[PDB]
Amino acid sequence: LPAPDDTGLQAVLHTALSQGAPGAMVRVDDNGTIHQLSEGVADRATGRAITTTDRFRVGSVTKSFSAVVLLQLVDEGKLDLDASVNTYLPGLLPDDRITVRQVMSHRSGLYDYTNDMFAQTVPGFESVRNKVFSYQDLITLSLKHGVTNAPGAAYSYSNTNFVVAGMLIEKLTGHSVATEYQNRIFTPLNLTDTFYVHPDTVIPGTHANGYLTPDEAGGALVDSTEQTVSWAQSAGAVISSTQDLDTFFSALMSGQLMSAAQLAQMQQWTTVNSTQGYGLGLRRRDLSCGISVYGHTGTVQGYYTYAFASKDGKRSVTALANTSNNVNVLNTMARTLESAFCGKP
Ligand SMILES: *C(=O)[C@@H](NC(=O)CCCC[C@H](NC(=O)CN)C(=O)O)[C@@H]1N[C@@H](C(=O)O)C(C)(C)S1
Repeated sequence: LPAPDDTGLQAVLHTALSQGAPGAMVRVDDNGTIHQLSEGVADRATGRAITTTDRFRVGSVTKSFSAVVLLQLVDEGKLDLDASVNTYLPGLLPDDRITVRQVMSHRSGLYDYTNDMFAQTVPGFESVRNKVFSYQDLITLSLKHGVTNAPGAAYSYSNTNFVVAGMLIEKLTGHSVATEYQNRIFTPLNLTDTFYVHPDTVIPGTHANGYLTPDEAGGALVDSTEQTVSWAQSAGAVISSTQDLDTFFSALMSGQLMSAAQLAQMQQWTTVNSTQGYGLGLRRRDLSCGISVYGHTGTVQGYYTYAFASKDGKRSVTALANTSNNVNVLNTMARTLESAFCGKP
């Protein structure tokens, strides 16, 4: 690979601050050589500076943790990817023909209930932040809508799919998703900054605060740090750090977290757009220099995450800006992948 470009990374963070992120940071593990940069503040009211050791909410990167657990269950013979969801969760879905593989690749047609919840950004956050949902509650919200496509027929990202994932994990194992994440992933990889505390609202230890951008341009930022994330759970509630997401996606891509056969299934790509694919709880992004990288993005209120690794896991990058509902920041932070993998032009 090209050398990572730290000057480029510094400019990405500086641009993200100019666009409204209180703080922005990035860590690269380049085959045992670390790159780490941060600019701005973890807490904009106290002025405490952001650092790459600050814990944060990873949002939908959680789906890759859920998918690893599920694929280990496939390895153990407890789950068949082409079986019906309803084989395992009787009566859950009205169409007993929707399969686990379709759910995990966002081809199931299940409507994304969060499109109800967050039509208005700050009101929607205020609605859900202190609510506790069951898994079934969220499925019922989705099923108020008809499916958006026939089973398998179309890619349509939906949080509901990884609510199903968490239900599958809990049913098949008899354990909570927190226990399964801990025993199958966090403990074996020594992810000392990684937690699943749902429905607790506290982020353990030193953390970046999250700042939700209101829909009104120029409006005052909302501290969105402390919330249950119960509207997402196994689709979105993990807490981690740049180092630990780097460790995780390197371990995934280098073949440490499941059989070779199941990693292959995880990397069967459904087209998302002309430069992106989706596997089983995993994204592929194609970079300008002809490199593809593998991992996941997250958007949860106040936090935008990118966490991606090269195909063999030897280079991994995690970037965080502590705002959300700010498309300019989201698009800027993607540039960390170009600077970290493609290097200086
Ligand atoms: C995962 O991160 C998941 N995120 C969400 O579903 C986002 C929830 C609302 C976020 C909120 N937006 C609004 O309130 C909009 N009015 C905000 O704080 O910005 C899905 N994962 C990502 C990812 O995979 O990139 C998606 C953007 C695709 S949605």
